[PDB]
Amino acid sequence: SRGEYVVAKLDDLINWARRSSLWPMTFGLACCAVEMMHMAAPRYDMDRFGVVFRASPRQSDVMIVAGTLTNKMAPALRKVYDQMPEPRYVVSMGSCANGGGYYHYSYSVVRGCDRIVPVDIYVPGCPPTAEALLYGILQLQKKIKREKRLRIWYRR
Amino acid sequence: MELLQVLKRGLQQVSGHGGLRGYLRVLFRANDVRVGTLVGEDKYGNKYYEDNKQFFGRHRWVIYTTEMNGKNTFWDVDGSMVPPEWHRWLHCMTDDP
Amino acid sequence: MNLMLALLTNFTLATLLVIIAFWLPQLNVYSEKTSPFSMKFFLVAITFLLFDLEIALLLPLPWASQTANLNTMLTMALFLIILLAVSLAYEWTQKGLEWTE
Amino acid sequence: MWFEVLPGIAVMGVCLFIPGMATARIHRFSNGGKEKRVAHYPYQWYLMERDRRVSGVNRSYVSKGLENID
Amino acid sequence: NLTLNFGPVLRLVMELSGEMVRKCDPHIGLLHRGTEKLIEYKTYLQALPYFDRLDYVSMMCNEQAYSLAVEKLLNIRPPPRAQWIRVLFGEITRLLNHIMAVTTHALDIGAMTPFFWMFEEREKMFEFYERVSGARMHAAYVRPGGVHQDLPLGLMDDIYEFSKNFSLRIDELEEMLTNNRIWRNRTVDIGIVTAEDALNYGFSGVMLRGSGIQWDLRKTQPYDVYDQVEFDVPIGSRGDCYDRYLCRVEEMRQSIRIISQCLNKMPPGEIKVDDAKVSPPKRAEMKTSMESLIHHFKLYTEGYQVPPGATYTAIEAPKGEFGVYLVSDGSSRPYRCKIKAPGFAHLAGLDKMSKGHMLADVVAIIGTQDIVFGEVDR
Amino acid sequence: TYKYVNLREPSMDMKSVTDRAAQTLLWTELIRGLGMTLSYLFREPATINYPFEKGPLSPRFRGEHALRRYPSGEERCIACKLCEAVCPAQAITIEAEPRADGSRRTTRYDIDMTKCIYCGFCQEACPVDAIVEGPNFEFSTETHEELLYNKEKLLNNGDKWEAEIAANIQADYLYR
Amino acid sequence: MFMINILMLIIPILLAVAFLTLVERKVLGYMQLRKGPNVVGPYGLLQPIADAIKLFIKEPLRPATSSASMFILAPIMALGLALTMWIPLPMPYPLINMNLGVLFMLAMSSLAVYSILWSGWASNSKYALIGALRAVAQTISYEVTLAIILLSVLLMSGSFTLSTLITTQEQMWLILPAWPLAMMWFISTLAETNRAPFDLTEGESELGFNVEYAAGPFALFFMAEYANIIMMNIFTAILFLGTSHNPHMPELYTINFTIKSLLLTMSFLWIRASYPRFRYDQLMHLLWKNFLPLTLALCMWHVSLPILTSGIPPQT
Ligand SMILES: CCCCCCCCCCCCCCCCCC(=O)OC[C@H](COP(=O)([O-])OCC[N+](C)(C)C)OC(=O)CCCCCCCCCCCCCCCCC
Ligand code: SF4
Ligand code: SF4
Ligand code: SF4
Repeated sequence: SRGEYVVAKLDDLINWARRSSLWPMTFGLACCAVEMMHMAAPRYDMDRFGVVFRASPRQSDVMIVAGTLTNKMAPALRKVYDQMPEPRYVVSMGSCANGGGYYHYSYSVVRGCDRIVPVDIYVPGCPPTAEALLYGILQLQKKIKREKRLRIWYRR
Repeated sequence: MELLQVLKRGLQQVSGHGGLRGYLRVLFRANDVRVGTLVGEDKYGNKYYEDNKQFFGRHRWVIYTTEMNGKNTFWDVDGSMVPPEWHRWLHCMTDDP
Repeated sequence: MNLMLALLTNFTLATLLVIIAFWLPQLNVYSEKTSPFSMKFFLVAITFLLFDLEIALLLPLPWASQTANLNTMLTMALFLIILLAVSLAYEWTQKGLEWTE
Repeated sequence: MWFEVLPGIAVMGVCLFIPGMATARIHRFSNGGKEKRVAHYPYQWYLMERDRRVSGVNRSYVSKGLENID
Repeated sequence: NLTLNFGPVLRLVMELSGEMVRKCDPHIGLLHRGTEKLIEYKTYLQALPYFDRLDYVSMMCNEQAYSLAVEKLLNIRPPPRAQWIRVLFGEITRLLNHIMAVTTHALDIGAMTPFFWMFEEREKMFEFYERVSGARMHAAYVRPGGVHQDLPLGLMDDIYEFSKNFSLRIDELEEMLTNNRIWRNRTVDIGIVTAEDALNYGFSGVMLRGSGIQWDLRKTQPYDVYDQVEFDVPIGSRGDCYDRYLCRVEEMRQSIRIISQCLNKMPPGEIKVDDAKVSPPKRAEMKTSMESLIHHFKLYTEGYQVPPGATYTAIEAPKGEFGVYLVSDGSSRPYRCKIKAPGFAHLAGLDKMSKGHMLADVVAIIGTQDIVFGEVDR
Repeated sequence: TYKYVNLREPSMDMKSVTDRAAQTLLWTELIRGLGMTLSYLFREPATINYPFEKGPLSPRFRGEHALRRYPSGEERCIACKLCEAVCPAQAITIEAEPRADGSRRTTRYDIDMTKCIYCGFCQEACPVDAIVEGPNFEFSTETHEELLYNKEKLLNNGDKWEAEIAANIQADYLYR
Repeated sequence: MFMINILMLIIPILLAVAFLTLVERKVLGYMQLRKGPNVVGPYGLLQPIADAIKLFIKEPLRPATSSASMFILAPIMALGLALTMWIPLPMPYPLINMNLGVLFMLAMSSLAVYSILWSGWASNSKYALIGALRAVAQTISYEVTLAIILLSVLLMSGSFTLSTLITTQEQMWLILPAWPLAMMWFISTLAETNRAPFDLTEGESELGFNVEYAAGPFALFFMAEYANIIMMNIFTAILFLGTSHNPHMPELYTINFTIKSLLLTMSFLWIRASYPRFRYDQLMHLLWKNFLPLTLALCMWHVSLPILTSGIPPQT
């Protein structure tokens, strides 16, 4: 069996393991956290996709920025991102985290959590419905499914 | 009595999907092996089912097509593959397919 | 010998899992990241030790019931347990089993 | 439904069943189809060691009966 | 004393003498967004959604407080059918808040299961929101002059079906908490507040009634049609967290009692004030009448002018007295809008209620105050 | 009217005292709680099978913004900027000029979907039903730029969802 | 053949621990009106495998430990002792037939406390050390009642041999003569394993000591913790729910014994979904002011009861 075939399969196995065990750390800052709690509620039950309800920052694989990010809070958000073991992904939930939202022009609001941390998925809405957030998480799984770390390593 | 009829409903789910192979296909794609009433099929291959004995929210479902717009969707099904005409019915915004 | 093998196997497996748990992820090459004594806690540990020493004297009770001096054996068995109860009663009434400062 | 929890419990049940079944079967394999001899006290060990000398082959589980007496 | 800067949208700087708490210093502003300053740049209609996002568990109650304040300055009166919908969705919104308050309070201290049961009921009340306004949480439905749209046909039947089964849901919550000794140990005699201290520290809502103070703005200073519905006001006797918990559970029961009457007494008629200089005209008549089109154009570009004056309007929101000090200069944009969040005064008293308790009790006290930092920080 | 929640006097007769002693020693009320969780184990869970089943919505649902046309294909928007003036988040930027045939039309119609609060005030303020909030709520992107819509994107959404937008408006315009 | 026996015990223990995580997430799910893992494999059967692979290929934090020698010792000790408490268990035949098997299990269980205390040092954080101390105080306190309760039960058995508890219950379960001790033994097992409502380590808003670990080393503590839950519930069934042992059909014992241990293991999940969490001082006052007075009184009653009924069990 060629090396390009073994590495192709190993990518699927590790990609499958990582997207099937996405443990999120939720930064519940504002109203968008209430819709995040409704994704864990029986109606949608994020836990059945392998997404544990609450995970500690040192066990989490994805950070969900759910709510307005103010200047006072931005340093503590970066401090939690830097302490997250890799691979680490970031999901921006709602307009406030996306690009400032209703409070875009406020003196105390970070106009988008994507100028403090890198973002992998943007979920639009004020708030996004519990189903629209679940679409983002499932969209992050497909993004992780397309990763080719081992294949790219084998061609260096 | 009802105990024996429960095990018979489980068996006829295998026959209602078209044999063991069809039964396993919907178990690994949709994680669900209920049998519903085929309400229609769209031009892309999605099949729409209903069962009004299921509680609200589970009485309408879509088994996505295995290929849409040239993309292999056997495992990669996405909620956005439902066309607008069936979007309204599948979300209970109307009663008419 | 059987027991020694079992102990060696369990801890050998535990050690191997730990070493390959600190280095298997290092097969991946991730970017370099850069960057008051409380007297109440002590009292609990000491009380446990003393109560754990009086348990040591109670462990041979199942063998003690086999004697022909049951009157003497039963008297001293209840003596040790009762004094163990007096030890608890003393700390209880002296506010020793409390956590409010 | 609730009975969809059984597949996980059955796997966990099978896993907890192997240690008991495996130990019982290995003992009979290693002791000629009998239970492994239990020697908690010196008297039991003394008889077991004697069986080792009486059996011919250096095996305590090989029992010799009336056919071994003249 | 050991100091713990717990940090994160709540930062508590506590000094502990072992297990006990000596000083508690809440640090807020982690969700300060300048809502009060932004409103000064928005017309009175554009500012309405800002009130959904203050206490984002009691959205339509906040909308009602701002609608009453503006209507008072406008000197207009919403029609009777709008006031029955506002009371109806005022009490549906109290159920949404109390489910969140009681169950997150229970979730924080270990009881995780009641959270899921009662959030299937919240997911069904969010459908009422989405059916009258198209939004699950931030409806923007209650507006000065009435409400935005009439109830869709078939809605009140579903609310009846929901209200029919809800009393059993509360009874299951109480089978888990009320008589549970572990739950009584975590709340009984925790955070005792004397009646005189509660008044001086600016408390309101259950924080007052849990200490025996007989006060509820729905019965003392009624608004909308709250004087046309019969209900009882729970009153505690010990001032502890357990009494406040019982008060919140009993209010959920009295809300089903008010909801049962709003459905039966719902009247017919228009749902927004029949005064096209305040409320927009109907779309059908906006496309056929010159006056209706002019007013539609002006109401949505400039807004309506509010006569000069200042008012402090308060309502009995689920978390307590929620009010707005609204100052009008005579233009279409408010000059000043101070928002009085009930949780702002409650949180300021956390240092007092927590005096002499263990660290694990500060979690129970915060839950009993029912603090949402959208309204504290504003 | 008011009522007391916790103002009962526990009876101190021997039978009642022994009832509470049995409750304390035999954990009766704790087992009563285990009964409630046991019952839920045997109920049907409320979970739906997303994405194969979707949560129920109504015609009024405020989702992705979209620009509509007349049955002839002509755009409904005539560049009146009422949506721009009402938008509480200032998410709409409009420019307009006389078209080649002399019609009043926009040469720019951008909605920053990251400033928008999905309030629906735009579809209320439009006098020609041009800008609407459609029923799609699944359009999360992988980058911030993909949520800055322009006129081309918004027109495409209208052509995409016109089959469902028209039926939702038909079922709700009588409440408006 | 003995080495095969050891692996026939170790591997299924870990596999059972892997699928106890799936069972816990689904039994909790249905008690909360939802499903739990049902997407990753049929009925979530591959969920434990995905979580296991994902954890062991994630970067470990490994912060600046105070020692770095207690950081490796702690997980090794935790998982080594958890596997070592199974070798004397009769199911129905022990891997190692110890004469003092009951006392051996008490001794090893007491050594497991060092795993908490060594990881608290390695954390290098004062607050992480405070949490470890509270966990040690809770653990040592509640093994005072385990020892005395266990001693009381053995006075009806006659020795420390685990396989003698099978004979002692050949006519009747020990749950009947000693249900008061059974109630206090079950709760002590919950408190020993830091299980709800006694889980202060995982009890956020108050305190975990094993927080600097992640990915792999975290999974080693987790496997050890979940291996003791099964072991404690296996011990409970042997001690209070004895199964009849037919020497010609030993698999009948294992099937019945396995079912009892699963039901007790699921009761641990049943309890976690039903109750709120104790405060630290409240679970100390439960042991020192409620359980210990009763455990001492029942110990006296059980030394004297066999003597006054002429029911002293055989020494051998
Ligand atoms: C003829 C002679 C006979 C002699 C023997 C006589 C015995 C008579 C009966 C004595 C009473 C029985 C003692 C039972 C133990 C009581 C412990 C106690 O102190 O309770 C008070 C304690 C606390 O009491 P408290 O907090 O309410 O108040 C204590 C006292 N004051 C008021 C002063 C503070 O209750 C608890 O233990 C709480 C339990 C924690 C939650 C655990 C959930 C339990 C779930 C059910 C599990 C069922 C067990 C299954 C076992 C299966 C095993 C196989
Ligand atoms: S995006 Fe909307 S729901 Fe989310 S925090 Fe901002 S205002 Fe609240
Ligand atoms: S929904 Fe509201 S905020 Fe969003 S574009 Fe339309 S008017 Fe502006
Ligand atoms: S979309 Fe409607 S409101 Fe906005 S500019 Fe065009 S016509 Fe005017």
